[PDB]
Amino acid sequence: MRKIALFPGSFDPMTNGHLNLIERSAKLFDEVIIGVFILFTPEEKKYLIEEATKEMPNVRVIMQETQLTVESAKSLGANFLIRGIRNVKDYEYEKDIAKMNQHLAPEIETVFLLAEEPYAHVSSSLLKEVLRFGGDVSDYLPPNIYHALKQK
Amino acid sequence: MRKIALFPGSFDPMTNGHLNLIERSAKLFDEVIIGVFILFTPEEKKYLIEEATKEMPNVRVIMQETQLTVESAKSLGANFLIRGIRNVKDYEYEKDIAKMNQHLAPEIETVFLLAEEPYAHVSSSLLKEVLRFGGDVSDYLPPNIYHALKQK
Amino acid sequence: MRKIALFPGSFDPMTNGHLNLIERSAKLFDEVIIGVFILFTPEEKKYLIEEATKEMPNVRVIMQETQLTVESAKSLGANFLIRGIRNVKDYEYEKDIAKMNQHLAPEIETVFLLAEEPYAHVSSSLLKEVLRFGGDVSDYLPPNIYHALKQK
Amino acid sequence: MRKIALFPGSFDPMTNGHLNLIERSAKLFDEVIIGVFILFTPEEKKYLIEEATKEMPNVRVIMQETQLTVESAKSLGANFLIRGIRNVKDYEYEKDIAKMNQHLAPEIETVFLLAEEPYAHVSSSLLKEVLRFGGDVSDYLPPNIYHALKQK
Amino acid sequence: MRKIALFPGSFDPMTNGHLNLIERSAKLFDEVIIGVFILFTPEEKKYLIEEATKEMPNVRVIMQETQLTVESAKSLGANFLIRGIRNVKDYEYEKDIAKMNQHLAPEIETVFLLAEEPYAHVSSSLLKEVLRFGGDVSDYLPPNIYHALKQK
Amino acid sequence: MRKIALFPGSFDPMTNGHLNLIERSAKLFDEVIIGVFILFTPEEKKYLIEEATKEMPNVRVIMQETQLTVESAKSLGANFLIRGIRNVKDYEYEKDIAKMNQHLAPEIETVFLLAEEPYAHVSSSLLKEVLRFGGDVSDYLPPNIYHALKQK
Repeated sequence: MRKIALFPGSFDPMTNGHLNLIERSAKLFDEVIIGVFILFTPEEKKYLIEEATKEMPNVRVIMQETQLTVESAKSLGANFLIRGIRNVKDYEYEKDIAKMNQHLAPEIETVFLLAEEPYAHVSSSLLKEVLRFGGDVSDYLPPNIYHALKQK
Repeated sequence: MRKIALFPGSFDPMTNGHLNLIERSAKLFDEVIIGVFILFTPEEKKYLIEEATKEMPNVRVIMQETQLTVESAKSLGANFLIRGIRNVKDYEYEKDIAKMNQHLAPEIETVFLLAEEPYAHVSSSLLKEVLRFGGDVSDYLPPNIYHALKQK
Repeated sequence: MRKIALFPGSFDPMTNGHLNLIERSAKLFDEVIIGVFILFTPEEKKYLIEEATKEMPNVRVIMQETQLTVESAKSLGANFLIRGIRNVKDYEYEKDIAKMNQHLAPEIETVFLLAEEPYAHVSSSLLKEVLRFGGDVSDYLPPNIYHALKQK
Repeated sequence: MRKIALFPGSFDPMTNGHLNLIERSAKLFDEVIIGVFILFTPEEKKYLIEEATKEMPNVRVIMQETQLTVESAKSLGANFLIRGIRNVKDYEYEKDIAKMNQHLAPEIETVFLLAEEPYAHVSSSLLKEVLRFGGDVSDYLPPNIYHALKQK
Repeated sequence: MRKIALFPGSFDPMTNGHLNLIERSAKLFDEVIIGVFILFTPEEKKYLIEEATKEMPNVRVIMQETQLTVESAKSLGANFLIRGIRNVKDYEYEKDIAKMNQHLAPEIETVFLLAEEPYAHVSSSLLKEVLRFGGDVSDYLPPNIYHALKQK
Repeated sequence: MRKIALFPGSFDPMTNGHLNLIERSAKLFDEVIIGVFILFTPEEKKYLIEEATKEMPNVRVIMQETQLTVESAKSLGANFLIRGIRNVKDYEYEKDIAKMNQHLAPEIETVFLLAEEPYAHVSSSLLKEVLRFGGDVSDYLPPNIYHALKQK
């Protein structure tokens, strides 16, 4: 029986950090579902994220109208949530979310991987602020996502 | 003489973690005043909080117009501020508030209790997020506050 | 991959926390090896762990001469290491170990689980302090390791 | 590198903690440029900081329309950014900004000074809260800035 | 509960940070016991700490053989434990001790004060290093403990 | 004040982390002293570190016997101490040192640089623990130091 992980996010944008963690968890799980919780209509973000993840066969992308993460995993048979931790702040934020999800769905297990060094300082909020003032963050974004994003 | 503590807060909603701090507080001070700094009306929160804290003879609810916490404790003869710490983030935030409060009113002592480990992950903002999607957090709310909540 | 994990440790003593993390990880991996790195002889240590972990079919105990954890994982065919994080201190210390281990053996993934609430304050060092002053920490140790510790 | 530092921030208001970091900065660099990024008009803000820092011949003030800090530093010929760290939250936040700025302009160094401990708890967020309820925070503000805050 | 608190410690040396927390505690509790857990003589330590605290009438010093703190409290009739927190590492360490103590003796409450910022960086281990090298840390020690120290 | 900095350490071994901070500080100060506070004799250490830093005309290497860092600074004519911060543990530990040093020698300024992220997880204790089990941490040492080390 499959070990299935949901990797939830708003992926606004998907960064090479997300890709990195996705790549690594595809090795750890039978499958990984990227739940994009809904600049781009759902099926544009879906397009980009499938484009970006195309070379990984056990990885699928699903739009999810906003709801309880654990409800979305239950309805997909995902008994695992997979999250990254990049710093102390991230640790405590993720940890509160995991204790809450454990109360809500005790049979679902949150699993953590640490962010890799080139990406540990990268969050979409700082990315977006830098995108907004024109800075070159092209090293932090999958190329499809960078090219799609010039239409600003 | 009486040692009186003010326990300031929003209590939006009051949680079982708030209640646990109040119960532990009530063994430490002669009186605890729950100061509700102002969903519901003033009169409503007042009743609800009173209802939840009714088993505790030395605890009372005094609704407060938004002002400096120290000005409010001064006006009640509360020479102690009582607060909870549940994590490092909360630790550094309460810390800054205590030092500001000490510069404002050096005769007033801030006292801290650590959250009990069942509630150490509970924030009013996370609890509200779960409630809005219909998750069951009834075990983190006073029964009467859980009812008044469903009811609205 | 196929999914075998080494859970390294000194297990002096093994706690209910260790046990908890073993149980959760036996659900994620095909096999999990408990690597006890070296007042019991190792053989006594090995028997006690096995005895505590016996109801778990995909769990194996192995004694290891003190060596590089990654080399030990390589011998056993473990392509994962599994670790617990109980607090910020533990987070930064595991993180340095995981980054080093990944410099040494980049094909091995370190995967993390958060300590659950009852055991988040429990370390073997605090536990040994209590044990040495006669404190009752029997709720924190598996029953056979507690009875065994009494006879010693 | 030339010893020319940019000290960026919004200085609304400028505090004694800002002034202290500027004072210690002026002992370290040949030139320190205070970069004000934009109730107090910018023409006013410039004047107050100029006034507050008049005693330091190697310090000057420039208002910057908001842009990437590395680009403002480039334009002014600064090869150093100086920042202050007042707590763990402030450290992890500045570290991210620093690592991003190094990605954008790896030839600019970020240099850090710790807050002097009388101002380690002071942030404009907190200060402004206290001011607006009329608490006396006069000790945290250069007199010129304070005397000008009153006529609002 | 009766407002009787144990402030435990090795007090080697006792600092002005320790005095500061004792002064603050003596405003809250009917009785504050300084539990000195046992090179000055035990007899010497007792006199030294007694002379430092003499200005406070609801304080008393008791030497104690090393043992579980909650057993010492229970013997002396203390219902509260008073500790100080000076930083994040101190916070996580005291938190673990408090939870363990809560397990051993749930009727005893641990109460926390935050170090006054002048003493936030002062730890006996740091202090002892400086003393060993002859640095002047007279500001950080009750003058009587300092005079006594110059002797030995 | 004169741009003369002491970079204090035991440099056992000096790592590429250290070398990175000396290279960046060599851009900021007129003179950087590597202060080596005392496997290798002092003069062996001296020649290894001089050889590792020889391409910087404004760097020099001075052995010191263990003593208060700030009087070492004062003896050598340094006005600044330069340190690196790699993580939260390290930030709290350096902060206390810097605050004590400021007490002892208020005219000496401590200045911080953040660890560059390939070495952010590298410490003396962890490097030596790996070296003693045979691991290849050659990317982490100046090549001359690593060679000299493989001969002992």
